[PDB]
Amino acid sequence: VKEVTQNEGTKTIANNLTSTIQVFTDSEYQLPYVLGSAHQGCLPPFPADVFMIPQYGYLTLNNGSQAVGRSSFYCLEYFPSQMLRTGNNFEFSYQFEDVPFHSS
Amino acid sequence: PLMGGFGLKHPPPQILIKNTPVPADPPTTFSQAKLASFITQYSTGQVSVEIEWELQKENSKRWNPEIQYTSNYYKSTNVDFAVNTDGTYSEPRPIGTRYLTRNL
Repeated sequence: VKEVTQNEGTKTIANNLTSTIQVFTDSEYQLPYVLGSAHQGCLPPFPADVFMIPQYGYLTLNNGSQAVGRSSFYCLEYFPSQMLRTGNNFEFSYQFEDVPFHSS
Repeated sequence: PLMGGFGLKHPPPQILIKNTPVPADPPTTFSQAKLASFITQYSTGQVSVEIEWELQKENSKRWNPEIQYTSNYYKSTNVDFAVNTDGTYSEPRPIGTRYLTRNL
């Protein structure tokens, strides 16, 4: 985790050792599932590339630009999430349900 | 079913009921013809039906309030889903089953 600060025109970057990040998986699928729309931001094909992580957003029922009564709002801080400092790591395992072979 | 419902290959069996015919006095000389004269008759009774239903509970991380089915707050000449002055039970409106939301 790194803090960056501006002084006049110069930039400087320094480690912040005590800061955290928050990570959770939506195991229960309680969020709008935004994968599978073929959006950008996947891991690069070539392993030496460094990639930026895409911002999360979602769409809800609308009429014009306005929202209807069934429109839902989700606060992501309202799930349990693991908080990691620079020495922490995160892991989980997932098993695919039985699916027919893709026929190649 | 297109009217809505649960399609069942073996639905609840249909129950058939009939008053056993009771003949009026036959003639004293034999006749082959079937007896066309009966005692006018009817039956009454009680019927109980008990269905156990399985529920799928709503588990949702939606922050803002759902739409619910609620009765009208304002005053009225008579209560909805209740008898009137003459004793006639009436149902004001059809009540659909979907007020909750899920993510598609």
